[PDB]
Amino acid sequence: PAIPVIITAVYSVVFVVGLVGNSLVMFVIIKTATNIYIFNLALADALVTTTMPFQSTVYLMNSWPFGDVLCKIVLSIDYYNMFTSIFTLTMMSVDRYIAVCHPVKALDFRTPLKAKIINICIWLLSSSVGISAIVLGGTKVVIECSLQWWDLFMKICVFIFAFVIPVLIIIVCYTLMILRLKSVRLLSGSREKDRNLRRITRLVLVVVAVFVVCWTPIHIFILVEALAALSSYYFCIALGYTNSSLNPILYAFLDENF
Amino acid sequence: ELDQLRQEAEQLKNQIRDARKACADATLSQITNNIDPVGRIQMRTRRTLRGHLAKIYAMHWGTDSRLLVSASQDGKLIIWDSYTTNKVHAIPLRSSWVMTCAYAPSGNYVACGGLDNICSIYNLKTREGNVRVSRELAGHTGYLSCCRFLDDNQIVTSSGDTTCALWDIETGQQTTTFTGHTGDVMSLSLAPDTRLFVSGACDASAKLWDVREGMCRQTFTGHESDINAICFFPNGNAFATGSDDATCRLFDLRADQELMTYSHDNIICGITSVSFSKSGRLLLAGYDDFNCNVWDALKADRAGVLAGHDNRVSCLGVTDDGMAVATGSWDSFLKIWN
Amino acid sequence: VQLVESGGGLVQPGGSRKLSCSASGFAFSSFGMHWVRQAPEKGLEWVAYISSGSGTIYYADTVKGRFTISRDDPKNTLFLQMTSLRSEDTAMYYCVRSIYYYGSSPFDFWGQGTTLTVSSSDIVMTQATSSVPVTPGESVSISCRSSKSLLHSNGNTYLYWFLQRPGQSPQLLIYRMSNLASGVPDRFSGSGSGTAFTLTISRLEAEDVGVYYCMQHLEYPLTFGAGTKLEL
Amino acid sequence: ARKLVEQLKMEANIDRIKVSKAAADLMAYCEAHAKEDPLL
Amino acid sequence: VSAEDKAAAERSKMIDKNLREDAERDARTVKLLLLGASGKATIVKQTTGIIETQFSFKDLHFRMFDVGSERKKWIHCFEGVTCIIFCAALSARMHASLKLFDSICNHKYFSDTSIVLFLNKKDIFQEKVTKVHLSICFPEYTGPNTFEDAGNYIKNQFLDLNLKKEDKEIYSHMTCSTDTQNVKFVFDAVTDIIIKENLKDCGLF
Ligand SMILES: COC(=O)N1CCN(C(=O)Cc2ccc(Cl)c(Cl)c2)[C@H](CN2CCCC2)C1
Repeated sequence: PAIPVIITAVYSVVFVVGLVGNSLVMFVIIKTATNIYIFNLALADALVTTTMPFQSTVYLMNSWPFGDVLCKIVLSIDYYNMFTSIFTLTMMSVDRYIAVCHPVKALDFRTPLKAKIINICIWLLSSSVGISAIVLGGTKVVIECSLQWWDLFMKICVFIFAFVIPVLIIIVCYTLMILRLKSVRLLSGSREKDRNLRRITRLVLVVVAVFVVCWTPIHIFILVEALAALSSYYFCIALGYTNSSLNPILYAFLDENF
Repeated sequence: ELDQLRQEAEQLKNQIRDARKACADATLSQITNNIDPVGRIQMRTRRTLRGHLAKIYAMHWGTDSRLLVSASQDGKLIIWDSYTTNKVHAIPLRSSWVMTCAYAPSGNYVACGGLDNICSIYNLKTREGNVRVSRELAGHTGYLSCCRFLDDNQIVTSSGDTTCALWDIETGQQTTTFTGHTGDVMSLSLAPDTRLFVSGACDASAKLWDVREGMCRQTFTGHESDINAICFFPNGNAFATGSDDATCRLFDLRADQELMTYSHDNIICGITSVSFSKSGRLLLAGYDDFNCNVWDALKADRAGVLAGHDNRVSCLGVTDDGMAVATGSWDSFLKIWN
Repeated sequence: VQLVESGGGLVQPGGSRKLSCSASGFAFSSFGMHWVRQAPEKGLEWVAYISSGSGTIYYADTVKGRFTISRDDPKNTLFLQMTSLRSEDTAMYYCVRSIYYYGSSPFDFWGQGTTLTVSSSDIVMTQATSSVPVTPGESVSISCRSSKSLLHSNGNTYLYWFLQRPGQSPQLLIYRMSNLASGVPDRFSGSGSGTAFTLTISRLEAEDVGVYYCMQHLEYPLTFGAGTKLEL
Repeated sequence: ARKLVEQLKMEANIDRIKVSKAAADLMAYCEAHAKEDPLL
Repeated sequence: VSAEDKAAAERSKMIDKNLREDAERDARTVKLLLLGASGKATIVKQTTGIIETQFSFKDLHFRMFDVGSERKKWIHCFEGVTCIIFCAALSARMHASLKLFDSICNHKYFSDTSIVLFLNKKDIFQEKVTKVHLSICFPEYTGPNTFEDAGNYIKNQFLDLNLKKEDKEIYSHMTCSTDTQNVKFVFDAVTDIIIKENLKDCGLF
């Protein structure tokens, strides 16, 4: 009843927006830790958003009209880049918390070499999930491309190390950063300074709110499918794509150093 | 008879002005409107030098026109190979507020100085493989603003105590003190025969001095602000001044008055460094507007603009052979232009 | 400046030994350090080189796989560990300092050397003349030949001249041609191009008798030449 | 003020050539070495 | 490339490493500039030129520089310092201090440079306030002879003298005698500037 038209037009719009944003970002980068994290988030968002056809065609024709090399490589890329983007957001939050609440030692900790080391470690901890995906990648018999209590344990593990710990770190680091910037001088008892503090608070609450409302329903749907049809699942996947589409805007266009 | 002395000084100044006006019979623009313009000379950054981590305040070229010495605010004096970008030496300074640096013509010594009121002479050629402090010349009262070598044993310095000084390096003693300025002396330049030298001060004046006599021959007053830079013409019978009033001025020593002014309405910024080219046709002036300008000395038309520095250009120098112009700014970067 | 070498002695074939050299009087950490060798009745031969900070290590072909070169900068010491010695290693070992930049003076100081006795491609530097007579107050010209042109594209010509006096460590006279080393009287001059090279002594004295050695520094393994001996 | 008036008297009694002669000297020096200037 | 040129490049890389490690060691230092008319010697640890006072507090190294007209000639050297500690005597002279603060707090290079202002000689001002009224130099007070009120009034025409009070901040502190109080105040100030610099570097601010 006209569901499948709009719900793939939104996928086309999301793919176009994500490609345009990821092409616009990193162009001026081609020296700071924030720039390295922004570039890594851009790469993760690009390789997430590039996975439109392998699910749009699946929802179009209920089969897997691609080879079994795809049903391994695409899933490995999906898991790898999802974990990479999530952990890069987490490390950006921790970097901001160190820069504000621990100012004397943020001079030494927030070295670009240290940021590169942390990014490489994030790459390795996502490559572990990529290897776990590439090992178990196998089709079944319509043609359903998936992985063959191990499924329940895998879903519990990805929920634990992909949603709750990053969102808890986001919440804690940003609330301590805001509570410190409220008591700091140069932002107390004025108009423009209070405007800048309110702008910081608005941007922080925007990024946390978009993360929770735009990464939560997909995780909830996967965990309830584990221990009018499938439209909600495909919409949850749509929001999962919109998160990777929207993160480069919120971390590049709203940053004054870009 | 203080009023009588003041009247006598006023009469002497009026006589000097009358003689200077009587010497003027044809402006240099009238005799220079016939020559062809130099065009639109564009220089590119052939080299860049990285390694300084603070604001660069001084540089000096060598006689070989390949070795360079640069002084920065991190207490660092770096000797560079201009051709290969290699750093020959990284001398750590006792005081980090260095405002001037010089390179000996023989190439064995480098001088530095600044807010410590001491001219430090460093020996580069040692039996040990290190650069050692050879001398610490002291006796100036204010900050050391410019130092220039005459030989391996003599050096002339300028300071903020309104005096210039001549030092015998071996004895380390005040050979001659040059007196007569009112404001802070900001820069020095030495004649090619190393017998006369000119100093520009903050009293909107420049003075010519004999090295071997310790007396001021001529005083030139055309500007209206603090003169920050000074340089002889390659002839040695003229010099150029730059000041905070966004105006350069070329004086001639025998005519004893100003010959040309270089200014533009669009240029409203101070001048930090002025030097000439090998033939004297081309004048190069660094400004506070984050880039350098290139004037024609015989006709005050802005021939070129050297741009690419992200901060104020603090120093600039021209090689002896004239094949490179090196600029140092506050962005901790040096650039060689050709 | 002192480079005092210790070690050496009589070692049976197949044995091992460690040569040390103590540096006293200069910034040891900023000098690249070379081990050079002389057979008892023959010329000079390069053995090994260690860079400043031990970044670059180079060996000769003969000592490769048997010899180890190292340095202790806080201890101001240089080390050569020798394993599996043959009877062709019976020689005197000198330790040389060399600082490297355009206008510097590499190979400008040499050590005394230690004697090792054992019981039981490459640029060839040729000095055809040997054992030429001299008369005090005269002018002596010493020739030197190569196999590859030593003039680089940067204008630098890498020929080094050394003087081994009787019973004394080699000195340095000219490091690049027409560049005269410190402490050398202004009667030594050097001139040449490509393959051909000449050293000129305008008015020799009694302190200028010895053997004159060539060296190329264009590329490793830094081959010397069989010297010319001056005889009164 | 004695030093000031002495310096002014020494500066006044100075041989000053015509300005056109100085300008012509500058043109002569510039034109005599223009071929040896590698910046223009 | 020649062997000598390769070794020269290696030497240049070693100089690069030493420069980098020196920068890493010196990055934990705070640039403080001490100015005043009048108790400059009462704040140091509570023709020569500069005087460098180095002191450490809570893992920060601080370097105060004493430079004690035409002060604009050398003022470009301190165009990137962290803070300016200004000294002023309540029991001072006052016109000269106001003129110096005019020249300093509205300077071109110090539009975004924070000022820590000390009002020293508090006991002397307490003794002097009851004796001499405020009309000796500022005949507009018309207020009580209380020491606290007099100090609060003299704090104005110093703190209210600045312009563009949205970018930089001026901190006020009567000079105490409890040893580790003024250094802790300067520590808190430079912590505020360091937090602002970290916010700007991270780019969210
Ligand atoms: C708890 O969340 C999980 O465990 N997730 C694991 C990855 N996800 C997949 O849907 C993988 C996938 C399955 C089947 C196929 Cl055919 C393909 Cl191409 C991919 C979930 C959602 N994506 C959407 C894009 C990024 C996240 C989340």
